[PDB]
Amino acid sequence: QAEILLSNHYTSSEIRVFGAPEVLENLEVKSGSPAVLAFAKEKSFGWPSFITYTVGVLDPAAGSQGPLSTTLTFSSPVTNQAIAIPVTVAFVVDRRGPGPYGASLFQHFLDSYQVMFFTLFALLAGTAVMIIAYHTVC
Amino acid sequence: FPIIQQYKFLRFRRSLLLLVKHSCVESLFLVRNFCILYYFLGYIPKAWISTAMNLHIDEQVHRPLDTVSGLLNLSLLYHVWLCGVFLLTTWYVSWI
Repeated sequence: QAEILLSNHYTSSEIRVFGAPEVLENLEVKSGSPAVLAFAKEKSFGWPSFITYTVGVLDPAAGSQGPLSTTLTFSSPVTNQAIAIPVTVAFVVDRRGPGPYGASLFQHFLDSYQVMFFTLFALLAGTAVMIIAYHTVC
Repeated sequence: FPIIQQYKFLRFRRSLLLLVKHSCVESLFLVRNFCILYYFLGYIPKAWISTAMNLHIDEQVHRPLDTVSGLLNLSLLYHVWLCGVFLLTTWYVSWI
């Protein structure tokens, strides 16, 4: 991969770094942003020798503020060779991209359901008591 | 109750022409008021169907309706006003 794109549909990607075995054993990986990580999935020293890294976002909210561009640098101190790959993070935030109004009904309808039933039963008890009070005064 | 009782068809044929004129004016006020409401708040809903379901926003093909130069779209405003005329007229026909 010459560049990496991370998004709602591709929350990770899998890149292979190729080289000689000794350079791949002694391969550092360094991200330009703490919101983007890479972890080694597998190592092959048989020809062609490679390491697969699964690259992904640690926090989707870092991707909510705008298109986060960063680099992912793979470097070997044994040869002073390095390769730096661009990583674009584009999370168009996932059951719509907040604010105050829209969300603030159907979540509250599930948070407050016990208070909604309690107030409904208190209004049914209050109307029943008012009807019993009417049929003992009128 | 009416001060003057009248056959149902005359009582309705007289009110229907006043209703369709009222629905057309009231839909135009409701669309105008909603256009002002959406210009201050539309981002927030339009930011609750894209966050736990998964949806993208086409910043290249469509001008966002938070913008005055999307929200002044005459074809949208016509079909939304016509929808409000159908809504108010059918609901007020039930009431009448």
